[PDB]
Amino acid sequence: NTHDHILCFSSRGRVYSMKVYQLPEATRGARGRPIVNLLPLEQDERIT
DNA sequence: TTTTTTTTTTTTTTTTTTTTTTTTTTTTTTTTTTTTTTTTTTTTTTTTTTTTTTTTTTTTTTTTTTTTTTTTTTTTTTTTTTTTTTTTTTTTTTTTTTTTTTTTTTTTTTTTTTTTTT
Repeated sequence: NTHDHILCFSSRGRVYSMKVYQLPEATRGARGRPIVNLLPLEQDERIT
């Protein structure tokens, strides 16, 4: 996608969490694995 | 000249309250430990021409079991109502600006006296 698209994320509990691609973290081709739970509001047992 | 009534602050020490020294629990803070990023080079992996024998798709025909199909009655869907959460106007409070009004503290230096400890 491009840098200015919007995201409709759907979790395992089937919840609509809105976001924009400005927000996820970007880095080089290396050991990159930022945290999932920090940006959206999610429960303990749910995955996008 | 003697004698009689009343008034209060002290002998007060005890009850009530206040002040002042204390130490359990949730919120900070320094340490070690584990996630990130950049270089060397290094055998190692991986990109790109040529040849080759392969093995799956397209001439043609067959059927059968998934695609047709109509209809009963469920049950998810939608409606209204009310509660819970989110979010934004509203209000309140506090801070800074520059001329005014007010104050308050810590130490040297010597020499003499109180004021506790041994």
